[PDB]
Amino acid sequence: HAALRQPQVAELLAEARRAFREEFGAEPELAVSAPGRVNLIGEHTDYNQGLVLPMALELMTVLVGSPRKDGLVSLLTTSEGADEPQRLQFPLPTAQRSLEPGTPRWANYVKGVIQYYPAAPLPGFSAVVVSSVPLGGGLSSSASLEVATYTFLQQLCPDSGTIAARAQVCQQAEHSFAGMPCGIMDQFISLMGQKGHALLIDCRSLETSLVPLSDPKLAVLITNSNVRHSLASSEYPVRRRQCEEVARALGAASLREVQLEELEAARDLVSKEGFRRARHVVGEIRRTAQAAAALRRGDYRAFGRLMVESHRSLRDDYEVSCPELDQLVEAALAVPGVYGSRMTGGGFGGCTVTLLEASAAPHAMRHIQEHYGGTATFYLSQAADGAKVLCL
Ligand SMILES: O=C1CCCC2=C1C1(CCCCC1)N=C(Nc1nc3ccccc3o1)N2
Ligand SMILES: COc1ccc(Cl)cc1C(=O)NCC(C)C
Ligand SMILES: OC[C@H]1O[C@@H](O)[C@H](O)[C@@H](O)[C@H]1O
Repeated sequence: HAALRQPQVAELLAEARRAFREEFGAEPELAVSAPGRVNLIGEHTDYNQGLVLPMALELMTVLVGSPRKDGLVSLLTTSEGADEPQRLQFPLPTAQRSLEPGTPRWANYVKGVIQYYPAAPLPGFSAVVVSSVPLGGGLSSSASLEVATYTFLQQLCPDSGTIAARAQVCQQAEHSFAGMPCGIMDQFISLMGQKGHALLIDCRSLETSLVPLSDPKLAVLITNSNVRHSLASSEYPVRRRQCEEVARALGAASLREVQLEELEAARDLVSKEGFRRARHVVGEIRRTAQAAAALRRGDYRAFGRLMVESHRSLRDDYEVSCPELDQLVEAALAVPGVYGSRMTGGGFGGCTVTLLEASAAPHAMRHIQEHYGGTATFYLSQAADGAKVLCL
């Protein structure tokens, strides 16, 4: 019932630096950091060209390294949650032959970003990877590694592209090398986050707004279920297809073009579950605009309430909650000074996010732990920076 230590850039850097020296026998030339994410509201909207309101966490992936002249990639990772081996080497992909996904799984993230990095000539490199983002804990560890990877290749061989194009590369890596067809959000927030700000992302226009998210009377409590049902992986692409079918059945480019009136009128042209999936998306996009508005004018109570409506939508219409998250939500909402709680991320496990009076975070943690049928993990994050570079 205490908030886990969040090591700062400087300490994770020192750790990666010590590790790099031991493994390669020379100080690294470069250092990058990219954070994980919590989504405040706007779940399953991103691949629906909707609105998302994520913020970057203090939890991050650091990567320290050095260019090589031999064209090969040598990786070590210190994240002992990672799958064996901790070390991998492979040559740069060529016109002739490409990197392929395999073992160990953690390296597929680096391989994917390197495969789709759009700027030549990319040299080989030696790199240590360290992370505070809990691996597959539903705060976008993978996106943090993809974006850190991207940030590092930029030092090797500058791109000339947009922030969104870089996110799209990281997302391609997730799709093709991790086999998780994610939307743009996790990569976008990891690139674009700013200390003290949530990032409203229009996943249609790709417009973004840094929204002041700084009142030291309020806190954001992340609770890890420490659970991940197999459906988190298998049912994610099912939701995407269901959403896509409902949009085909309505002549819509996306569910962003569809309001509840239109959707109710066409009840006959879609499945019982189709209609339910779409009802959530439509309502979640509305609720994200509403939450954005509420945040600007300082209406924490309206914001918390919209969080509770997003969770109910996710649990009943989208059906991507699970008993553990349901339990952590009802627990959190029973604590004086809690304005709202919801599952965040893909669903079927992972974390909940809770907005509450800062002075209440301690009591919230005691009560959620006591009421949780398993063992919950706690972080208290303010909004944090996106991808950063330190020359060494
Ligand atoms: O199996 C899954 C299924 C879906 C979620 C996904 C996990 C694994 C796969 C590889 C190892 C264990 C968990 N890891 C990623 N993220 C990740 N971020 C990292 C940062 C530094 C080092 C390693 C990292 O692995 N999340
Ligand atoms: C998610 O955060 C908010 C949601 C709504 C409103 Cl009106 C204010 C905040 C805020 O200023 N939190 C302070 C910091 C802990 C993010
Ligand atoms: O809001 C649901 C979200 O699920 C995340 O886990 C995925 O990485 C995002 O792209 C978004 O679809």
